[PDB]
Amino acid sequence: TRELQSLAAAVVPSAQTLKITDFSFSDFELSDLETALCTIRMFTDLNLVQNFQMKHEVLCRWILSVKKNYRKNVAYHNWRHAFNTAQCMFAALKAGKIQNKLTDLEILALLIAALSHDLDHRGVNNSYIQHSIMEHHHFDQCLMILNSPGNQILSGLSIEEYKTTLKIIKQAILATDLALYIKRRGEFFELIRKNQFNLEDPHQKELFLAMLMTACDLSAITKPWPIQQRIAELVATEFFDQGNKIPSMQVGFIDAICLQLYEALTHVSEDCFPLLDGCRKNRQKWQALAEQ
Ligand SMILES: O=C(O)c1ccc2c(=O)[nH]c(Cc3cccc(Cl)c3)nc2c1
Ligand SMILES: [Mg+2]
Ligand SMILES: [Zn+2]
Repeated sequence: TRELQSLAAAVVPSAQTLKITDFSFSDFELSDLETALCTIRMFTDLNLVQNFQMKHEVLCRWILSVKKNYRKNVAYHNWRHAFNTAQCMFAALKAGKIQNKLTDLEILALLIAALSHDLDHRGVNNSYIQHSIMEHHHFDQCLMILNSPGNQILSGLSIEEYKTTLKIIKQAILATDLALYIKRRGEFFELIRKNQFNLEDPHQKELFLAMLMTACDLSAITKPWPIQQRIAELVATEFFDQGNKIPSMQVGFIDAICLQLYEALTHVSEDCFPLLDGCRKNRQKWQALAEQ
């Protein structure tokens, strides 16, 4: 309650002051409270606070409830990963101009899902406690926080808007299962290759939202080299130490997963090229170290 008091009373700096529009944004030098203020700015500059009548102390409490339900003792899948995932979603909407292709309810759901897509994660090698089981658990935690007293940032929505938002949130979180991405990316690419891609189709739009969440989920692979080098160390720490081969594994992950995804994202909106460009540069540096 003492952390909510300093957060709710603080001033929220501009988006340019917080550097949350750059695709190269990094959270390393930031406090936990500074990331919470950046998250408020993302809700603010997307007009989500205005268009849905969010009261300030409820958004502060919800943002705080979300970051506490991430586990500090997990190297990568923690609050900083969720905060960075939502930041790239903000950058892809603003700097990538994707914001105009979507509705307010879709933007509202994408930001909430990005912050919540990995809630209560305990590490990739600590999944024994238990068709995307983890993603279903992540949404259960997201819905529980959304319904917690004092944290209902969606109270200003009609019952019609509330369920449309809830179903987009659930599909966006489930899309972060790479298994689902692998089974659906083939369709996504095959319509890009024919210029048949049409976002007015509801099946098309849901597929694009699914690929967009994967793009920001793995957006650490697109960061500048000193940043990606450190994040890859965090990933390797969680997959090894339960809390060195890395260059080879980053190149394979870039070849099999990320390259085509960011290639397809730039075809949809050319201004998200810095994501594809940054991922190519990281593949170049990881490959050079793979050759010793
Ligand atoms: O879970 C995520 O959201 C995520 C985000 C980024 C990456 C990434 O950059 N690489 C790899 C490959 C991988 C697997 C195991 C160990 C090592 Cl070192 C590398 N997996 C990632 C997974
Ligand atoms: Mg996940
Ligand atoms: Zn994730």
